[PDB]
Amino acid sequence: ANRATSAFLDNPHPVGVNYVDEGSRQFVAVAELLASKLIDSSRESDESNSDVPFVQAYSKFADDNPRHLRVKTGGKMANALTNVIRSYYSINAPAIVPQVEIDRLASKATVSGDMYNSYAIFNSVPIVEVLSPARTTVSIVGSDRADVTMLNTGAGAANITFNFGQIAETVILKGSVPFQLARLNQPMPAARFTYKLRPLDGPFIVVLPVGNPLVISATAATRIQVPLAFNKALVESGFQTAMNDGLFDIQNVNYYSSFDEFIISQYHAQDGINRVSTCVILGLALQAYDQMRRALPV
Amino acid sequence: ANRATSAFLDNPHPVGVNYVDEGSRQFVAVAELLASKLIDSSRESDESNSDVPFVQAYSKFADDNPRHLRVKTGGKMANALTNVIRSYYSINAPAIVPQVEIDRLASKATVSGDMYNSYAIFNSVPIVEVLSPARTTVSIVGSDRADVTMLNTGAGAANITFNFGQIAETVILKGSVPFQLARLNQPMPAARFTYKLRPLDGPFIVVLPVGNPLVISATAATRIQVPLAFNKALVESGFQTAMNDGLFDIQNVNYYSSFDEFIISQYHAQDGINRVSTCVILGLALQAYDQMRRALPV
Amino acid sequence: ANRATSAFLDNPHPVGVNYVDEGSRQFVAVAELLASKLIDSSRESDESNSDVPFVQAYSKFADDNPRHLRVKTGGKMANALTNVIRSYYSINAPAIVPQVEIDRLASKATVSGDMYNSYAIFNSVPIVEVLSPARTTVSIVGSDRADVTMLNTGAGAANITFNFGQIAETVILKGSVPFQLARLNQPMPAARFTYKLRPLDGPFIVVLPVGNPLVISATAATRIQVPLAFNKALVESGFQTAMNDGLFDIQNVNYYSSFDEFIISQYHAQDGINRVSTCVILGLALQAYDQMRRALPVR
Amino acid sequence: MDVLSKGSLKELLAHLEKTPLEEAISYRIGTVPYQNVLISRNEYYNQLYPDTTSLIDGVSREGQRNVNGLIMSIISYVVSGSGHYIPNIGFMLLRRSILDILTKHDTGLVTNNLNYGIIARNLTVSKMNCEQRKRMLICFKLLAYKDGNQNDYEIYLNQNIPLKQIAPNFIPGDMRTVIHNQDQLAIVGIPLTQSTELSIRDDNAKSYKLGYVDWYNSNSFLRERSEFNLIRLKDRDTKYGKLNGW
Amino acid sequence: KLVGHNYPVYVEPVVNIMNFISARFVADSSYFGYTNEIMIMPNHINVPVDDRFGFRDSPFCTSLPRTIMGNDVRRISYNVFSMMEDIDDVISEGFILYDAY
Amino acid sequence: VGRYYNPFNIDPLTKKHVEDRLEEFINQVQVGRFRNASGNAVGTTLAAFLR
Repeated sequence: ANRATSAFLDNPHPVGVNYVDEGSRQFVAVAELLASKLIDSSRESDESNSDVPFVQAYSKFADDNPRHLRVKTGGKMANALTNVIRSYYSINAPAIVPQVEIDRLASKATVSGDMYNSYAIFNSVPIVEVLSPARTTVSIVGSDRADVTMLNTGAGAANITFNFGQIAETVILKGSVPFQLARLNQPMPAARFTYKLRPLDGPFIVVLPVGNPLVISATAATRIQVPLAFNKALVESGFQTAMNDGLFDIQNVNYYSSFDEFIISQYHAQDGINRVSTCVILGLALQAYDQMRRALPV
Repeated sequence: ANRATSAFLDNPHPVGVNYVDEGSRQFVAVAELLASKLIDSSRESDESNSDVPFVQAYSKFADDNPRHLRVKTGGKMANALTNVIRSYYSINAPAIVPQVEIDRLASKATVSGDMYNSYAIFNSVPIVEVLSPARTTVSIVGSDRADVTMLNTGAGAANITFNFGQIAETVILKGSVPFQLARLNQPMPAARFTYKLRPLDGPFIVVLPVGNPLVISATAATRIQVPLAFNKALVESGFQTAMNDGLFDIQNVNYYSSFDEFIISQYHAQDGINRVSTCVILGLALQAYDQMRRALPV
Repeated sequence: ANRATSAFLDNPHPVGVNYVDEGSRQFVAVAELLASKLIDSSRESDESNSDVPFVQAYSKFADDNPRHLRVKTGGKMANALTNVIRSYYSINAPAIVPQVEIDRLASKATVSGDMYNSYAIFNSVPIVEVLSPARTTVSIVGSDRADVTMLNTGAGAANITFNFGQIAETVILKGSVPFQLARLNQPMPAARFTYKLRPLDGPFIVVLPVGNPLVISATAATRIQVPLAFNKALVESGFQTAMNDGLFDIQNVNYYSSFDEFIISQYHAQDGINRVSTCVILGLALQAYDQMRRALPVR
Repeated sequence: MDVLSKGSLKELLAHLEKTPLEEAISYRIGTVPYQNVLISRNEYYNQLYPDTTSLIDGVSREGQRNVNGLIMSIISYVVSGSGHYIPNIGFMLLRRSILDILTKHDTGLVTNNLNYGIIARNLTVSKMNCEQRKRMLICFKLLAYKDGNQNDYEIYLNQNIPLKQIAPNFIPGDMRTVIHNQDQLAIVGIPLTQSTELSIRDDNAKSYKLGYVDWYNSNSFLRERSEFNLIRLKDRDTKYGKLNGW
Repeated sequence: KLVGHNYPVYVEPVVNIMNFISARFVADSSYFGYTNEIMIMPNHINVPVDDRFGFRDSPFCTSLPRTIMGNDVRRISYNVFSMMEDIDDVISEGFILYDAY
Repeated sequence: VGRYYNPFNIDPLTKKHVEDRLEEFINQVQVGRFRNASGNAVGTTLAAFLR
């Protein structure tokens, strides 16, 4: 028997355990709210031919009046935001932001720290294991759209087992040619191009004929509770910026191509609930980081 | 001769024929407008440390005041929106929302209900058929970007015919190695990496030399008339939520990994123009369903 | 040795060298602002059941009042923008917009023409070359995520070198099976599933053991300076509209599946710094073109 | 136009008692009922718009001379406003009212062999809204209780679960059920812009909707001028000549 | 000049008190003599009512019924109701009036 | 649909004069010396009238 596993599901690394309490969550929410207003004031100032909207927004964010011959870094909030992002990603990263500083910055706005009010759909396809018999080859490539290449060099038909885990809600399978799939101890249906499956239904057995290679494309949807201000497009931009800015460089950490892969891989590991709770806070912080860096490059 | 067809274009199920009149279209546009206000009101309530903005928005949407003990579901407008989504997907859906209910719900806000004043670009690539001779293997994988893997095992070069339908506007083909493609009854040009084609031009012949496999990546763009409030980011997210919530769990229906594949597949059926208008209305309904459920999870 | 490369990086055609001064960039900035207001007014008209907000926005944009029996096409501003977009794309495209027209339209609004306020992240993965020994097969597929399929037919383990250029900031490699990758003249670590690489480190060598094929999925992120009004979603839609409308049909030009591939391919060429500046202006113009066309549609 | 404005079971039943069968039938040939046709909708598309003709469109179509044809014409009139072309029905049937054809044995029509499943398929029940399905089930229930085939009505309802949900809750014999019914069966009503819809059914239905406001005021004087000195056709006294072909 | 200011204003006790009374005014309307929904029905239609107080033909229902006789009750807004010309036909079946205080 | 210049060069969005340096400019006139090399009230009188 051969085992095939998704690349991004292998060996998740521990996440931070600091800046999780209610006051810390308020700080992230305030940072997101103030950063968003900063980028809106940037647009309004250009349209109205006056710098008053930007000056007011930057003064609120950085606790300092903007001046010429200054880099416009962002003040203490930008430094606090950057160091907090490092803390979440790894348990090895230091926590160098005093609690009194976080509470003071959290008082700049009156918002709730609730991070589980709304939901979001995450598109990573978790393939925990694909079990195949001898004389067959199985290859798994891709994260957003997983393609499973399947070849049977044996004498007869083969049964190959798919296991998508329990976290994912729905999985859609599309084949290059019509194929046969059913749950364990269930009759095999007629050849069909597409299948819709709930991952909790159990392992799925697919019949592989002997003639030509079979490629199965998989798409999955997973629901994770997030704050109402969550914006997936902005979170992805922040994730690539933090990686490029070197906020994620530390010893013994896995690296992922998207926040989609990060949050799904953390979910599927042991003690999944608590890790996703911290990852969601990192998403809002990353969302705030993207808007503040795009308004104030450095 | 062998035939290769994209998986997502096979056997599109008939769409619903109800709730597509002017009154029903106005109700969908009203639902989107009020659902958007529901999301903005929640953000305003959090920022202002008050519940007045949210109470007003929820009362307008649900015709009832929010209550702490009772659950926030959206009232009758949520039920009507949920039911029309099921009716839009399949002709076998019950379609059990009265006309009087729809008219009273369309009178809440003033909207034209016109679903033809704008357009949007859909990126699914239609490959209706790929005709290959003996001793050749052809496999198609993907729907947003289609990869056609071709292997020649015969004595000489083979001619492989591509049919991209008659609906898509432009198709761009990029191969792994330079290759030759030309229209029927036309001389073949020099080997090139890229090709830009109009599907209306006709079937295209690709010369496949004997040796290493040739992979062609396809990307297509199609224009479909949509309302001015159409948002592809919200429609796609709402499509996943409805599938997860079981709104499409009907007998004798097909399933798709995205709304883009759904609309293009229905376009390419026999008399596909009949179904595009209904599919666009479903998309706007899925836009309203996304915003409402994210504000009021259930 | 056999060589493979990304399809979209081959032969980047030259870009236009016209309408790249302060006045022209101001005109493109004004066009984007007025196009955005045209879209908003059309929405305000629809929720309000009155044509007044749309008429006023169109009057600013087209310097004329809409009249029935005359098709609303945007007027002189639309004509100038469409022809300017063509000129940016290729050096073979004509320059047929007079300077007095650019100055007149630039004065319609007071916005800054500076195109380097902010940045943007582009996802195209550049694979400049992949060199393999005689008894190996390598295939490269994709632009947003590159799948490199490698097969070893010979008896011994093969060494395959990867070049990712010097423009991309990070590249993440994930394999179907654990594999070994290390820089030149460096020891090879234990087989892992993922690698994070800086392309400036140098060519990377990957050992390919004999047996089942190994597939590597490549993801890259690069940062390009763009104006603060730059929206990637609108630019991509404008790129597809321009291609479908037929205004990228110039002689001896290359065609791309997205604006992401277009800007990266021009970056990975000689004098790539100067080409990127022109391409950024074309991106903002495509944003204006998209919003204007959706507000005023044709069948 | 008058049959579509009735929004209660009481008003719909009252209209059918007053209306003779002549207005349920039509004297125009029309075309073949089921056919794939291309129609012109230039408000939206330059190309011709595909559609399928049916018996629910408010347009006359050819119908056979049998009880199935007569029943189909009556139901189409109730759910669409226009009947069908049944040739040479006869004076005796035309003078009877619609309800007596559905619920009385003195008409001379046998309806014991009606198949409800086939009629629904022929009337294309799939492309019907909630109001139209309710009206069809009212006509089915009246025929079922008239011939004693109440069991077959239940079997048909059990086979079609969606129709069982929206089935009327009235017993034809009892009057308390009709008085206390709360269904909303109105199709046309006073509210819509003067625009064109894509489907044949949707376009024709909207034509009735836009013309109802004008019909509300103009029909009173024009009608009274027509039958100022005319004997009512409904249940007209005659020598009771013959009923041919039934 | 002060419009659009960002000056922080301290919320005094009297402002808190009135905000509480305002919220309960909207939330619990029946305490103050107004409602956002009424129902008109013919006498022969039997609607469930509140029998706790022993009133004769009590005009009070615990909640306005969603369905009567197995069918949902019609709901008409006051603006549409005011503009209706066929009110005689509609009122014969009974309806619910909302969108007004 | 028409357009008209806002009276007195005031931007409604800003609610102030179009020139953003008017306060600095008026103070510059107040502390300036005009029409004489010696001290005079020209600067102060014009500043009062301008304000």
